[PDB]
Order: sequence, then structure tokens, then C-alpha cells
Amino acid sequence: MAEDADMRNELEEMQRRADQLADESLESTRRMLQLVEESKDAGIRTLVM
Amino acid sequence: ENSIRELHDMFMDMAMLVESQGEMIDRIEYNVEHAVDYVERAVSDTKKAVK
Repeated sequence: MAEDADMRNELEEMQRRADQLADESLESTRRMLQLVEESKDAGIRTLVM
Repeated sequence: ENSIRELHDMFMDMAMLVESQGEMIDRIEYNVEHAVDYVERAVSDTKKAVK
């Protein structure tokens, strides 16, 4: 031999990102954490009143 | 989330509506015993008007 090979290689990016907006789905599921608590919080105390 | 928002609209309507009704219940709270405070107090003197 008396052989040195030092090499590099390249990447294939994974799928599932047609557009970044997809993470806005998380902004949705934030909102259905946002839009859920006050329903019961006023529901049970609406039963109280 | 939109469907829960639709029921959320109906529910903030519901709860604030029955809230607002609670003031008519406040006027009951007036007209439930102040009504007695006239009536029972009047019949305390008509029943004793026989005396």
C-alpha cells in the first residue's frame, strides 16, 4: 500500500418539508390548548353560579 | 380547532348569557323577600285588625 486516502461524501436531505408553514400546525395545536381551558374554567364555575 | 372555536363561541355566549341573567336573579333577590317584607308584614296587621 503506502496508501493514504482521505475522503468526503454528501448528504441526501429527508422529506416532509414542502414549505416551512407545516410547523404552523403546531401553532394550531397551541391554539387548541389556548381555546380549551376557558371552556371548562367557565363551565364548572358557571355551574357554581 | 375551528370546530372547538365554534362551540367556544356558543359557550362564551352561554356563560356570559347566564351571567347576565344573574342580574335578573338579583332583582329576584330584591323581589323575593322585600315582597315578603311587605306582604307578611301587612298580614301581621290585617290578621291583627280583627283585634
